[PDB]
Amino acid sequence: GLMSLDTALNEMLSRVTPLTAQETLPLVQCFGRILASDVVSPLDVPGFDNSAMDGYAVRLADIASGQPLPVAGKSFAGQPYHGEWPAGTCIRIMWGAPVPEGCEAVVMQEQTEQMDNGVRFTAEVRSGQNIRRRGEDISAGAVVFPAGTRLTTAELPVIASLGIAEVPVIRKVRVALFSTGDELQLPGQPLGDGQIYDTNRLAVHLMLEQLGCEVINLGIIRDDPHALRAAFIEADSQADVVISSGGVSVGEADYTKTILEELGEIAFWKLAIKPGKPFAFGKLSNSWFCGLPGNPVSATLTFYQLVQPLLAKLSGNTASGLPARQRVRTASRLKKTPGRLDFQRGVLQRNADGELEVTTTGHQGSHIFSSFSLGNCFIVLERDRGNVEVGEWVEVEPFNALFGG
Amino acid sequence: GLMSLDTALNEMLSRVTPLTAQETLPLVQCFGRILASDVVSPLDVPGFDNSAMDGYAVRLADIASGQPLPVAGKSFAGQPYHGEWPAGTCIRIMWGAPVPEGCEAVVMQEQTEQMDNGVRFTAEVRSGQNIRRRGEDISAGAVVFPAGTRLTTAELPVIASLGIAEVPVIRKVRVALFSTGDELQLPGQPLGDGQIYDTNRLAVHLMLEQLGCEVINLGIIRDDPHALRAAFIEADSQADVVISSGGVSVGEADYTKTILEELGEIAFWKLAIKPGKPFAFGKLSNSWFCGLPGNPVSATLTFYQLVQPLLAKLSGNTASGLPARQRVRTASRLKKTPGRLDFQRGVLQRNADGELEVTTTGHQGSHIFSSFSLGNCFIVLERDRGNVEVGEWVEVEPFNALFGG
Repeated sequence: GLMSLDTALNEMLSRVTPLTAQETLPLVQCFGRILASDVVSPLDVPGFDNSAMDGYAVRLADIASGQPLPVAGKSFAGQPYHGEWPAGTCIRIMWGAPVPEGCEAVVMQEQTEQMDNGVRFTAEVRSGQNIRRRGEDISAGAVVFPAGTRLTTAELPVIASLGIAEVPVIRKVRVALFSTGDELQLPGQPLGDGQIYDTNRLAVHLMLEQLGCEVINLGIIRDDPHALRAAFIEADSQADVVISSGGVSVGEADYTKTILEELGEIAFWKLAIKPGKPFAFGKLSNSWFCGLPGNPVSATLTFYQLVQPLLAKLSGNTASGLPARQRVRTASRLKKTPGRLDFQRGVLQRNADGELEVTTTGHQGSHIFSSFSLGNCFIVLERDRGNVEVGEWVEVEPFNALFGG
Repeated sequence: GLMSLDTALNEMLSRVTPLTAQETLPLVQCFGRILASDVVSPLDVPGFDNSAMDGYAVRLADIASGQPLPVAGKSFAGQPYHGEWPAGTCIRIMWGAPVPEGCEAVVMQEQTEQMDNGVRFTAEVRSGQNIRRRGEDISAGAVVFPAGTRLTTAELPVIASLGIAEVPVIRKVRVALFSTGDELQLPGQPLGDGQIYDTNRLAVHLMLEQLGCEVINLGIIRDDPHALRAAFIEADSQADVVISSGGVSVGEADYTKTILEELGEIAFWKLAIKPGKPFAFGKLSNSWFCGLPGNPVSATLTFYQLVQPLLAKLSGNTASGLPARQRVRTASRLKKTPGRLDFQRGVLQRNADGELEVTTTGHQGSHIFSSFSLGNCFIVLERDRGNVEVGEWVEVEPFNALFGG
């Protein structure tokens, strides 16, 4: 290969600056969006002393007495109790309801014996027991979620529980996309003479949209220097990132390479990876450019391992955009050639002991695309490693939602 | 406890009938959609026999001699070789190029040494070797993807490569959603007297949209028998599933329960799960009803483990809608009470040996929602299990995209 994935990745990310332009949106429209500013809680949580469960609000003296305590009233979720609450009585209280003024403890239903003249308290009652104190979870003025946090079902409902109806989020990353080659036809059109249906562009479009990006699909550009320069000029003026799905040079000498070098500072890398290897990256006037190789498997893997992380950083997200890996045993013999980090496709599954093991999807050649559908993970074989025998330990990276489940 | 998750799940799914209404859409709009009919390939892929690698095309004959055969021709990517093939030579050929008529085998250029007057073929040759036959990848008339398949980046580009521009997909499942309770306020509004901000509805809405459903959010219904009946009537008439985010009875006696029993055949279950337990399920006139408990953690877990799978079946998807589990060691002591299947929240991570282990998120009480954000998985503790000590084996279910994973 030559340059390592790690090097290229580090090179790309170190040059990129996260977006800062922001917009404020209602919570229901924030899924997947990146918080632009810290969320600081405006109130204490919980908001008022409340009951840990359904039972009775009591006072230590009354319990001590020993005689049953008549119910003087109740406290429900929607309506607290503002009655009088005289000595010798207890107050019926529901889970989550505000404890009444003067409440010194709450005992659960199960520890109370119903009596003829009030309720009996069987168990011992400790001071302050089962009373959720206001502010014991989140304190006002506190930072609940930091800027750069990707909003999900885990966070948005918490933000709503604080009374906040909208939050500022980084604007979506805008990505321009196009391919080129008179050999490319649009599905639905007839294939003529060694022609093929354009597929990489569809693949990148789908992935970009699932990643939450705004996509500007310029379609298939005709094989002409002027048409190509025009696409680049418009793409660069409307997006933060411009992606060539295939057709533009990733190293080979041709008119597209000349246009590339004239329009920006682009590097033509040769990565020590498989499948794939070539990749063009650099700065255009107002955007970043990522050039993908023509082979479908190669373009997909390159986009998935290189472009995806660049997009995560640009978005303002302070976390990685790729799944974590884990050590697993292979149930398949794997053909691997030293020299390249090989992202093979595999099938992660539980064996008899509920143990996780990986199997190969089959032929790992880049002449077919079916391994992405047949598998559910990448078997990331180390650069220097050679063939792998059944039973050996191997690193596995599960496919994220782009390839579904 | 009482009824097991498995029983309830089985009960729910066995009564549900997958949707069949369909619509035809361009590929770029099909991510996450369910194929309504099998996709049958209209053409061969590859359309002809081609070379499995760079090398030479030959026939046993010329190789049986054991003499060096001189290069008569060359077959390239889209540049085949046709005409005369001297009964004593071999043809140069490139990976993916069309083998010439009467070609018996392809030989990798590495097993041949150019002998300044011909080509010597080192290792013996096994007929048919390195020849990829037409229809080998996909044969016309063959089923490429079956109905019920969830379309993803793994499938759509394959469909496009066959020249198909659009495919029929099951229509989206329509889901009606609402909550009730004069205690509920809308974030942005002031909180008055034991009132709280509605949060479950936002949670369910977010999850429904990420699951690809069409959401009809009827907001907060006023605490009135007539308003409630009106919401149900309209929800049932527009959706396939109606969900109560909180406020409608899940067992407790009240006017909402009466309206429920009058509008449909609803069962009030008590599941042996934690958090949660209550759940209302049944048939309305033209839709299915799912009633969630008021506690945020309880509603979320119940929706995630019960409603999510029901939606997957209704959608026409022939696969499960929940992630698989795996056996892992705990690095935390876990408090667990026999009697309920406990879906605790945990943090899956790699240790020193690159080994995967789980840690608790902290307090597992349902009085806080932060465990969903702090964790990345559920530690599914068996119903009969008790406390768990560090080092014990435990089942773990990674959070899907609804929560960030």
